[PDB]
Amino acid sequence: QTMKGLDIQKVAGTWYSLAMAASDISLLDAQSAPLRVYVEELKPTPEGDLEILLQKWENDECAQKKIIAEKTKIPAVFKIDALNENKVLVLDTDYKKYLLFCMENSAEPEQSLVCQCLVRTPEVDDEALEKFDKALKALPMHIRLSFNPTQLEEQC
Amino acid sequence: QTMKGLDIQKVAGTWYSLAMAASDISLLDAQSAPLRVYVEELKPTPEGDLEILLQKWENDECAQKKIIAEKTKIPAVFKIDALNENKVLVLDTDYKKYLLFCMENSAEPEQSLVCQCLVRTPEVDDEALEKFDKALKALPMHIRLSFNPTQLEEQC
Repeated sequence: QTMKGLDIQKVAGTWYSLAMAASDISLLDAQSAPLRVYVEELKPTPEGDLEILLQKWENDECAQKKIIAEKTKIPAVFKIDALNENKVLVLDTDYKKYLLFCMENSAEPEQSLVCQCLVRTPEVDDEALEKFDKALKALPMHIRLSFNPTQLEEQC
Repeated sequence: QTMKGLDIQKVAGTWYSLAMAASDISLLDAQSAPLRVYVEELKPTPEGDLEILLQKWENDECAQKKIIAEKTKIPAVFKIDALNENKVLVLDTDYKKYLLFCMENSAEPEQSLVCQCLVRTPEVDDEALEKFDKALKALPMHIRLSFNPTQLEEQC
């Protein structure tokens, strides 16, 4: 389920990955796991598209990636081809504080679901974790992470 | 908060580790991490004490250990010296379905607290994890895991 009345142009800017859930532990287990990306910045495009830069631990460095997400019939759902994903769902956001999105493979959504809570500042906002919490309620997550500001300044 | 009116003689038997939480992500992350033990059988003693056997993955094996839990002035609290812990608090239990317990080192509860949901049967039991969740609210856990029945039957 996605997000009504979402101007993606208003999410733009630097962001922080506060919480992560995933339907398969193996997706998040170990910092070498896929779908363990760490969002950096949101930069949508005049034509409505959305470009995400983030970090991953691949080799023994914290590599940085850049996914481009083309807009669709649905404002809140985007197409990608990274991390073996092809859907990007924005669940909810007030633009100023937090952003809630998921990633999933349409081929098998259930076993590919990864969801993060994004934050504008690298400080805890429990207000968000709650709305992240209710959002994950119906969602079959078996692994859950969430990071501290000290953690928030660290690379990967 | 612990468990009042606790007949430790009634918790004895086989159990399954359904969900795993820990105050420190490093405690649970990766299949090698400490405090990623999987409780096997619970056998209290005539003297009131409680003897617990479980598995942990150390080398390329599913290792088996045996933690012994001394009773204390508190009926619900037992003392151990394993997994880098020194305390075992049993939070809640019906004896027949679920048991909720935690581990923590008094030296640093914050950085050692790990809490498990235990089940008599190798099946997911939504009834129990709900009571697990309410416990975890007041608990500062930064990592959450939970397994499927398949996983529950597997060795490690």
